[PDB]
Amino acid sequence: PIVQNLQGQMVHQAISPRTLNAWVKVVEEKAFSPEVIPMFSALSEGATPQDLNTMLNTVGGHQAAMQMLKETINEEAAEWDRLHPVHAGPIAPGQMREPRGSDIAGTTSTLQEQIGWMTHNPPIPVGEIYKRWIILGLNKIVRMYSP
Amino acid sequence: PIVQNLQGQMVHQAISPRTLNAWVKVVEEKAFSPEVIPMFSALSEGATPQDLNTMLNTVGGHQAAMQMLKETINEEAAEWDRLHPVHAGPIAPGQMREPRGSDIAGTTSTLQEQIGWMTHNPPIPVGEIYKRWIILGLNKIVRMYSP
Amino acid sequence: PIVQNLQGQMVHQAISPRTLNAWVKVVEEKAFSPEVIPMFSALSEGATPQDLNTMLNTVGGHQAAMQMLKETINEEAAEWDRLHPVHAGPIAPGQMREPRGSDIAGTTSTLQEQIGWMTHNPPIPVGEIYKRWIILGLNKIVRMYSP
Amino acid sequence: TSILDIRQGPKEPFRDYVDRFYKTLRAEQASQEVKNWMTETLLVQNANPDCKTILKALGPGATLEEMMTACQGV
Amino acid sequence: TSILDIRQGPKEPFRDYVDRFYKTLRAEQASQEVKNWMTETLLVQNANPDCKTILKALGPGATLEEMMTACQGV
Amino acid sequence: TSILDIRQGPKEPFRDYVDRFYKTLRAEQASQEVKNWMTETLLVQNANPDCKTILKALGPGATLEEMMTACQGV
Repeated sequence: PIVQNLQGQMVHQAISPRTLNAWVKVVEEKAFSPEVIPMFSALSEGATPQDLNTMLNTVGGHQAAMQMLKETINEEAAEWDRLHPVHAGPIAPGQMREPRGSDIAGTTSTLQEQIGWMTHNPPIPVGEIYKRWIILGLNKIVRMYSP
Repeated sequence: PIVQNLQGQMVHQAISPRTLNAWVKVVEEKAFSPEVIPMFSALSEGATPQDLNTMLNTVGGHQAAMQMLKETINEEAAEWDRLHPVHAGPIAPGQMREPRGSDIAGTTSTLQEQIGWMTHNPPIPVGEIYKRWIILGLNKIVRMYSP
Repeated sequence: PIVQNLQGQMVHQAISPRTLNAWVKVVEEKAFSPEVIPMFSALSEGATPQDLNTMLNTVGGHQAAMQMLKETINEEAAEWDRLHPVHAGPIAPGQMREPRGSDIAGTTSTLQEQIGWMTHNPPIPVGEIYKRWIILGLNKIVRMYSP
Repeated sequence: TSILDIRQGPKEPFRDYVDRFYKTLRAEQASQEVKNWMTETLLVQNANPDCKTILKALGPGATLEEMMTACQGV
Repeated sequence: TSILDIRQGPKEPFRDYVDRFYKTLRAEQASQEVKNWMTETLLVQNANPDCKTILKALGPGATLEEMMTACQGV
Repeated sequence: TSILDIRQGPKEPFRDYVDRFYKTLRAEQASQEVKNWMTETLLVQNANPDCKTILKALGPGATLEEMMTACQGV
């Protein structure tokens, strides 16, 4: 995640193993139950896309759901690209590039790039955009997996 | 929560997973028992409204009680708005806006706004106002759930 | 691993026992399952070659696989040496030596040497080169150990 | 399971039923106004005859502690 | 176990089969286009006659929630 | 359960009863003066005849260690 250091700057720090394991354990115990979404939200505080793929990729089991989510993440990403067209002409030397759906999904962007966008002024909340897609896709799952 | 840093300022820091899990475990084990209220109170030390909705939203089970509480939180919030009318004329550029029942419930306010009110001079204790509503609503529950 | 200190420099710190044990436990529980690879990747964040041999050497069981991996690590290392020839003439006093496959595997290099390469400017990502060999060799294993 | 399929048993305490209701209501994502409509309507409708009778005597304006204490002996 | 060896039982819910499919598909490393081909093809082909019948009625263009809700009673 | 419903069994040690009393008293929220009234009154009143007899002999002014040691053999 990207956290604020004592000095008063935003720097990246790694997520903790008993945080990781707590994510694992939630999924083990409460599967598709709604409490998973606030839980997720708390444990995703200050998290990167990269950390969010890590959390999704580290799941075991419920592979039908994991595939449905993936496909929702790509749909929501396809929709990001649709709604926000690429911008006019070449990229400025003085500036950094606008993200695509795949940069938001973490796929085409690097960590330093993910830190550029979030730490820069104005900052862009690429975590929160992926977060809604995850929560939206979580609703899809919850609604389906209701019996 | 909003905690004091080493430098001597009040900054926000996230709540810990084994704190989260300790909140979960209390509820699992002691359900509606009175020891839940001091316990809550300790674990809510320096907590935001946002963190308090997180704690309430992460409950599983006892949904009749969770609904009774919600409805108590809104009643107490409706009462906040009643007792404290909005203030005269437009909001000053030099100042920040007075809270409503829904800002206290965390709903209409953002985190940075919740940090503005609490960290600013004079500070306003929007946690402690929600805390009484929670404790009051906890009494309602305890009294009902006595057999 | 090599981590950033508060002062703002990259220094080595040792890996933690409950990190070690978490590595052990993953292997115990999920053996050759694919979730092992993201898991590995997270727990290998900022890790040295030396720490990576430590992790491989501390395995118990699955010795056919452990040998297949070793032999993949040496093949990938032999390939490093092939693709990158040694450089022209004697090593400069002002400079430090280029790595070989065995320095990447951690074998011929010392820790201080592993810290020289990574911390120096430009830095060389000898972890990430070994990491791909490990992941590649993990694919070999996963594909074989599919039934 | 759908919210319409939530009903109170002939021997089931209301209490155990109300818990089931706000759990399933917890998996409905509809506007609050619709969920208010569901609350006043469906809960009583699928309540058992003995308690249903009881709840009709509370009239309208009733709140959950009073409903929950009202159908306790049933 | 190979992806061709993944098949639906005569009493096995489709759901439990689809889970097995994207787990084994999860251990295939092929190009995405090939994996798309596998998805539309092999899944239905090794599906049981009763559900297979059902899936033929969905036509093409169908998505996983609709397939998964379509073969639920089977 | 209501505080009036708290009573001592015919074979139940007083001690186990006094624990039940201040647990239920712990769920009463009344003024201290009322809760003092409940203490001196209801506790003895719902105490069993054998201990009740014992407690009558302690007279007034008695404190909990002396009541608790007084009804120990009963």
